[PDB]
Amino acid sequence: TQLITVDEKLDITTLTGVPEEHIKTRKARIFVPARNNMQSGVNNTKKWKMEFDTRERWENPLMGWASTADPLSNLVLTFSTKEDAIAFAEKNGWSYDVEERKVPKPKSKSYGANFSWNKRTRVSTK
Amino acid sequence: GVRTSPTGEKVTHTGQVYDDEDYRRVRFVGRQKEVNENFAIDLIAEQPVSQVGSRVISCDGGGGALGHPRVYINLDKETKTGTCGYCGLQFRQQH
Amino acid sequence: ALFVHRDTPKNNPETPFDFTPENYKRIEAIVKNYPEGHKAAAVLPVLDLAQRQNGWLPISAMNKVAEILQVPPMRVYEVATFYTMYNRKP
Amino acid sequence: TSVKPIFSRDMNEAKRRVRELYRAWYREVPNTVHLFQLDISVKQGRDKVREMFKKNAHVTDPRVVDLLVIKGKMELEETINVWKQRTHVMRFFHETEAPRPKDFLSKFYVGHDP
Amino acid sequence: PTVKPPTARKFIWTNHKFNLSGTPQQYVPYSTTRKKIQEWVPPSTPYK
Amino acid sequence: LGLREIRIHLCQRSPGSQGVRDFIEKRYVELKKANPDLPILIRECSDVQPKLWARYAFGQEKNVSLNNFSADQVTRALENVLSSKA
Amino acid sequence: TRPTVRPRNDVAHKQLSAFGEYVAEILPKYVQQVQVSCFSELEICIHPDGVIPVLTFLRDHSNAQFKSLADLTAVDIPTRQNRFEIVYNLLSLRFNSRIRVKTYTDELTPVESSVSVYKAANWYEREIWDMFGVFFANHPDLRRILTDYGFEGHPFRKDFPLSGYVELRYDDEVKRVVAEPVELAQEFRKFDLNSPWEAFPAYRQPPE
Amino acid sequence: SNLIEVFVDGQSVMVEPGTTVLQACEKVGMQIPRFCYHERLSVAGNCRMCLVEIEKAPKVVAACAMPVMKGWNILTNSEKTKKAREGVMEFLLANHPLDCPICDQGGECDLQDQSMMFGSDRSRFLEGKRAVEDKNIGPLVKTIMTRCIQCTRCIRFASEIAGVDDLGTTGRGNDMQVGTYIEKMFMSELSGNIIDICPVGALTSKPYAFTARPWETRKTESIDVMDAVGSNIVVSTRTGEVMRILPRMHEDINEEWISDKTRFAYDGLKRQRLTEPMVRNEKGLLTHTTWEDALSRVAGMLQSCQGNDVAAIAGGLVDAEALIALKDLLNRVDSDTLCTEEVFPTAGAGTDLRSNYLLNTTIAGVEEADVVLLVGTNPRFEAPLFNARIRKSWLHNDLKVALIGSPVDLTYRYDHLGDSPKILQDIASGSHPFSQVLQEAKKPMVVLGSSALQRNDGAAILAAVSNIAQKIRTSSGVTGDWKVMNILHRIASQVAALDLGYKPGVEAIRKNPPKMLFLLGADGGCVTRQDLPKDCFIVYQGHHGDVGAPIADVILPGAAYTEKSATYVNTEGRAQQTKVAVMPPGLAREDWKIIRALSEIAGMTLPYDTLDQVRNRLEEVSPNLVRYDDVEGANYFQQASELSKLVNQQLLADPLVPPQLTIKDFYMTDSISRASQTMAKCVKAVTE
Ligand code: SF4
Ligand code: SF4
Ligand code: FES
Ligand SMILES: [K+]
Ligand SMILES: [Zn+2]
Repeated sequence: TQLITVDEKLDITTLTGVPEEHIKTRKARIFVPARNNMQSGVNNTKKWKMEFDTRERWENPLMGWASTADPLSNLVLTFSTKEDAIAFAEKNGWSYDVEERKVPKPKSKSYGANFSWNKRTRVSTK
Repeated sequence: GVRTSPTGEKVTHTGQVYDDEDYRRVRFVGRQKEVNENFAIDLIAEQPVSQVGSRVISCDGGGGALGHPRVYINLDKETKTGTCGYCGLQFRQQH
Repeated sequence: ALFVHRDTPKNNPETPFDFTPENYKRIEAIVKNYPEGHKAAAVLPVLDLAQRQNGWLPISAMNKVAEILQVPPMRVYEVATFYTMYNRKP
Repeated sequence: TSVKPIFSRDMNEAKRRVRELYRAWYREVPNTVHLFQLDISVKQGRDKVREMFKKNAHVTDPRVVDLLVIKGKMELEETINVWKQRTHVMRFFHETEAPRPKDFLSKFYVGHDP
Repeated sequence: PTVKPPTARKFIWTNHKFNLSGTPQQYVPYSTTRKKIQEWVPPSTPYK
Repeated sequence: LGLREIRIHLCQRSPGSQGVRDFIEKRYVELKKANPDLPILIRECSDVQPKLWARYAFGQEKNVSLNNFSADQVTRALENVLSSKA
Repeated sequence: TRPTVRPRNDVAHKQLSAFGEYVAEILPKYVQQVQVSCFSELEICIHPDGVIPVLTFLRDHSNAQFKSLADLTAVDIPTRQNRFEIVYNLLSLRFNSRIRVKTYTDELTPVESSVSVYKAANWYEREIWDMFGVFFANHPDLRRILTDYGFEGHPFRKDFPLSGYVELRYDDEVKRVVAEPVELAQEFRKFDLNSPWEAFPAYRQPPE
Repeated sequence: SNLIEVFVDGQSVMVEPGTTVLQACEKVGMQIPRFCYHERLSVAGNCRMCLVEIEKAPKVVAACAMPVMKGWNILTNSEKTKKAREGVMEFLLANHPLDCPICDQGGECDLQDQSMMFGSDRSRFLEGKRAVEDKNIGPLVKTIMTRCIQCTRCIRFASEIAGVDDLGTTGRGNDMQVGTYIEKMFMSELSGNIIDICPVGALTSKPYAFTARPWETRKTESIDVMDAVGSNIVVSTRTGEVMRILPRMHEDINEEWISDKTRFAYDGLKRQRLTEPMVRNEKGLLTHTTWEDALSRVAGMLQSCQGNDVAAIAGGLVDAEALIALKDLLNRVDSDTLCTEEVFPTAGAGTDLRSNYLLNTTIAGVEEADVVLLVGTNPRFEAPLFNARIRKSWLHNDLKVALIGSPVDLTYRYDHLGDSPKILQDIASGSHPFSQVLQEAKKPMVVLGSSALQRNDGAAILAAVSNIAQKIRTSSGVTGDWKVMNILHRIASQVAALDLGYKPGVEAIRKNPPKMLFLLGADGGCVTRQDLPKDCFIVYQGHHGDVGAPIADVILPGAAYTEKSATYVNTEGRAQQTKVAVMPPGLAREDWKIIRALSEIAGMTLPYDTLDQVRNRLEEVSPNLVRYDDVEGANYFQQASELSKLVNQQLLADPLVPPQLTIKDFYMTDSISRASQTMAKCVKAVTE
């Protein structure tokens, strides 16, 4: 036979060594990251990301540095699809919320519309 | 151009001084608060405005490659001098 | 040789400029050369008319041309700085 | 849904391996308290062993409990052979860690953590 | 520097100091920035 | 002590909410005229099962499933809610 | 393209492509992909049931003789359902060549240990147990090799954080080094460095 | 279909006729480099960075402007495409100043990035550069015009989206300068988006200036609460401190823009902040105290209340979690008196049906309308991106807009029908000429401002506007899927408070005044201690000490919108959630956490412990508050119209005047904007 049948839900939380506070109180966010509106490039909107809820950052008394007690504060995971990210979050016992991919809708562009005879879409300058 | 708070603590060129009721002054007790007393905002105000006969001037901060990236400053405003964004030296068109 | 305006006491938006009535009849004749809905097409002659009455263009001729043609004043400033005949200095 | 096993074909062989690992830890706790010269009792160390076994008691996947038995055997091998020091044995007893706020109200008082 | 002297600057220390660690003149670190969040100060007058 | 608000959750499109929709299209106006100072919050949503929430005095809420009811069954459940006031 | 561009080696590319065809047709039971990179390195991507038959082939076949195990490696790629990519780097001293054998596993499927092929693997896959959590079946002494003795978790997994979950200090009350949950006086500052402009059009993935 | 076949690098793709070369390459996932093209601006075609080879054509074409012909093979990576890109990048960098270390655009600069990606690695320019005089266009946009690459995104934005026509190009040739030509101050409500679309550091944020740098910023995706539009934003933080607020692209809300209040009011979020619980001492002064003492002193008074003895006013910035928190808490005391500051008329259906207080069409449905009637609103300042969507429909769909109210500037031309409300009775009777315009319209849209409902005849105004909408929809050529009746809200907390069942307006408190009053962020000054009895126990819960905090007995320091994961519902009914960007300062806590802790101190503990359990309660009260980025359609306009015909409320003779006539009244509306030094500089800049 050399193969067994496991119908149970895949759960590896007891094997990952993560303490329980950072399993059951964290909210993973699964999302395609929004485009930086400072830039027109879209190559950072191609993949899915999993981040976690931001915890407390406080002031270091000595230097004023940003101290944290969150181990997952810098953990950003990359996924090719939404379903891979959902399967990875469910596998690790992380409660998650998923935002859908926001694509820009197709625009109707016409350079001749800048110089219409009777429409408001005439440019007053160029 | 250093000054002193009413607690006796020196104010840095940033403007940092601890409050009177701030406990973190205890780190200077028996020790010193290291401040630099050469405030760069006061020293660049001591430099005279360079009168040039051009409309656009270039500044690299002196020393050529030992200065900053060479930038070009327009001098069309006669109300305001033209200040270098790197070194703070300021220029005026003499006409 | 500059393409910004600074308000001087002899060139400001309160400098007195107004067309003569015969120049208003000439402006009406200019505006009637263009289709209805394209009165902005009379920016270049009328502004030049403001240069033929005054000799040059303070920024009240530009504002008056913008006012009587119902175009924004920036769209008259663009024309007055684009074309090399419009004397923006006396 | 047809996966390759590690050691156990089902959950009964898996519970057998869990049970033998618990027997081995139960036998080892007095020797561990003696040779590491721990300040705990044998009853307290056996309660910690029972706590660590009951922490994983919800698992129904045979491969996951096979890996839990494998990791428990590794911890036991590091304990029987003196590879752990006293500090590694006492890390199961979080003694210097202050008790966390449990209810809603004390977690509200101390900070922002849910 | 007797032969080739260093370039004079108004900001270079005229008095060199040695390692001052272990003395009352030693460096003590501190945050050089100001307070980020301004708190609301309640009014000093009563509310009746 | 008495009823404080009524909440009716329903779908816009599901057939199980259909009788509930048939309650609001026909019988809600005279219901609101009969109970002018009672908030009867109709909340439509995308895929919810029909539901009748009755909040009473001191925060007590009863919960009645309105799934696959006719308009007469919604009327009878809602008038049981109005006449109970428990 | 002479001075600044790396020169392409077409002879080694053709030879490694022919040998990849050779391996793929001798062992079609396990070989899934064969690829040769543009800098002429051969990768044989296999099914994990053929760890022992492929590696014993490359070690013992007269046209392969990959006697040296240079390195054994896992790579964590969490978007794959078999997230761990087990990488064997082999050296043939006879034919002066290198080959890469790649396979895959998830957290729960054991990979067969290759200590019976290369004894060099004994620590490497042991490291793969310590760093990634991949269990190797029929390993002689499989245990941790690099982490601390009571260490929980597998650090080179990409969902394991950079600083861990615990940190050590000496506590003078208990006269002992103790483990506590990690607090950093300065948080590691995450830098978002990726440009939003495409760098390499040759590697463009086809869209949805 | 009439799709034509074109080729991008040999790959076939079927495109609509009129598709540009750039869009055809976008359909196969290739982004052509650009500087002047922007997909929400008109096509300029003057940076020439998008020049691409079409094969069997001996001339590169401008891909942003050139429509594809059938059978073109677009060569995005060919040799002369790359040479065209390198030459154009060389000309862009010839006169560009060496300012990257002192420029705020560095790291998020399009010119830097596609100089790295598509330009050469070195310079051949052996001359002196031009240097351009800087302009002064206001306290928001720092202007360093030597960095300008003359892409005219400035001018197209200010002309087409902002509707301003004050930016332009003066001069000619290399001396061509983008500016205003005069000392003129570009202060729109949307003036900060030219910082976004400027590809270079020529237009930067003056408040954000020099402080941070994009690679070290953490990006938290969140929601605006400065109005009821619900603009999606990025709060960019750095080391636990909010650095700036950028837009997120949401095609149906804020397309990629935000208002200047949204963009720049975040520095009010670090002034005047409530950081510790305060109670009144023996002298009657607010002194700092612990959470135990403050919650005990509130809960001891809450246990002595019952019925109308305790009430609550919700402010403008309150999330739905704290709203249902305080609602459940006061319902444990058997109090239904939970009010909002913004008055919605409860006559007829009231807040029972969702449709009579929503923007039922949508923000996006403005693009489907052909006639818009604005009643009693100034949507330029009440909901600036709703006004931007109206201007986009005006510009591209030839939308007819009419206004009943004071003749405010809306940045487009409308038909001002007059400011008297009796015109609403003339349109509903057909005697008015715009009534026939509404009858012959196919997709009409009637938008009643919620600021017009603040009048004493707000029920009569709502009844007249609903009468117009139901005269149209039941009789004229409206399909039935189309929603005519719309209400534009201006308060971010309002729609979630109406969905949860609050009583809008504070008339329930003026009717019978309580001996205990909660103020969740209530800074509108709607109820002061002259309206309360002799010693009313006022509890202010909020994040700023502005209006309600100096008169309070106990202050409960709460979280702001950047400081909590929090549900807000916009004017169209779309529920959205913020995310935690930073934590609240000091001893301040999340708002429903405070109310739940108070309920546990008072012995009336609410059945939730985590945020998910609050959202389960929130789903129990109305299940659309937890379906995020979903507009749930609300039916039953006929039943609300039949209920509105019961009481004949009379229209007042006072004209419809919105409270915000000019840009002066825009910048300070809530407690965060009033605490903002940037908004104060904006007010001082527009009043001079
Ligand atoms: S705009 Fe871009 S290229 Fe120009 S100085 Fe700024 S960062 Fe550098
Ligand atoms: S300032 Fe910026 S947006 Fe305006 S034309 Fe120049 S480069 Fe373009
Ligand atoms: S992008 Fe087409 S020319 Fe500027
Ligand atoms: K910019
Ligand atoms: Zn300089």
